[PDB]
Amino acid sequence: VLFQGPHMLEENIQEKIAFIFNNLSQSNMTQKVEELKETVKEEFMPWVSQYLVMKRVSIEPNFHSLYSNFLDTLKNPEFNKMVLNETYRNIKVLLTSDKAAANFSDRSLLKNLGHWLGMITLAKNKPILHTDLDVKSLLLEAYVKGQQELLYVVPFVAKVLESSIRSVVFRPPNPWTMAIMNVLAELHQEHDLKLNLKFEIEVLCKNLALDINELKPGNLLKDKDRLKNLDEQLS
Repeated sequence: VLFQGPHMLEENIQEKIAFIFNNLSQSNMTQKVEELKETVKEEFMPWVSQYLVMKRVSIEPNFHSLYSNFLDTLKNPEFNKMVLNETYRNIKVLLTSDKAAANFSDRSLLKNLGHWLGMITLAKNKPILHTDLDVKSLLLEAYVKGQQELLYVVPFVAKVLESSIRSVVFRPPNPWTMAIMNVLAELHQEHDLKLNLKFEIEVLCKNLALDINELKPGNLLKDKDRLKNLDEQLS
């Protein structure tokens, strides 16, 4: 379904996969799950993964609970990792892309993918490995590159951390979750940071049932030695 070629029109595999996820509901879910297994070869699941993440998930955050339930009913761990790896691939296209304040779509895509990321990782009690994505280092990197990168990253990080509440492990006061919240707390009390991002962080705090003044900012934004030698995840 990515780069759909000439031979895939007659049978229209994308048009067939699309029939599964559109008009999907809690009512017809078990019917759609069995239909996916019945009408689509197991060899084609990578393409199904690509269609789900890219064509649906990235522009339908209202449907993420439904799609996450789809994965649950499907019970295909191999397909779940396809989706996860495909989720990381899409996140990186946006992270490594060239940023502007003028393009809103790319930021909404990045957020929705972040929200989805947390719903299939944190909320399912599975960690976001730093080999795939280093969240805390992402914030530190966004700080040195300027407001343009911060505008992309901060709401993105907020959307993935929102799922820690529905997690049994990643809820506060998880050392991993709180380590990130402390860096955001550090960014919050920076005269440089725009007001909307300061507001974004406060919204996130209450969304995690936290008092932003009970957080414990460190001195990571002043560690210029650590700031320069970051493994870059942005452009």
